[PDB]
Amino acid sequence: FPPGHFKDPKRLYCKNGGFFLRIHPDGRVDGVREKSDPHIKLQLQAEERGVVSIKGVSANRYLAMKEDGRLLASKSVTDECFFFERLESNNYNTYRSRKYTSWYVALKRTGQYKLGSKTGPGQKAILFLPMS
Ligand SMILES: CO[C@@H]1O[C@@H](C(=O)O)[C@@H](O[C@H]2O[C@H](CO)[C@@H](O)[C@H](OS(=O)(=O)O)[C@H]2NS(=O)(=O)O)[C@H](O)[C@H]1OS(=O)(=O)O
Repeated sequence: FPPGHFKDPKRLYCKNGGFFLRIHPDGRVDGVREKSDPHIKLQLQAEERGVVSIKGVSANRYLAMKEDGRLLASKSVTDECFFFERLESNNYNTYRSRKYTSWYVALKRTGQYKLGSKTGPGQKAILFLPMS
């Protein structure tokens, strides 16, 4: 990924229903289709080669996957906030937990997050297009 991918804030558009990933100041995570929603502007940070954290800019919190597969957002970049970022077949990205290595960040067609343990590499739910 080129430097601009990290420098410019992104909205993460999920292929599964067209929901943008939304991170809230209370720690909640969900999805919304409205592009002007104030809590869908995210910052991708290169933590290591191929590894990112995902910060909700307004929320001032980082996306975390918990040990039971839930998505929340933390004030600090804990070990639950590191994700392998990978490019898939139609140029959407996936985000796989560095801690729970079989589980992906994902949104259901209902607009709520999909439990990590119910995700998989071939699901539409795990595909996100970073948009400006
Ligand atoms: C092609 O897109 C995937 O498959 C869709 C589908 O099978 O209709 C759709 O899946 C959602 O609806 C189906 C049918 O009701 C559910 O079986 C599925 O739940 S499940 O994955 O837990 O079994 C449900 N997936 S969800 O939206 O992620 O909750 C969906 O557009 C795509 O599903 S996928 O799992 O993201 O690939």
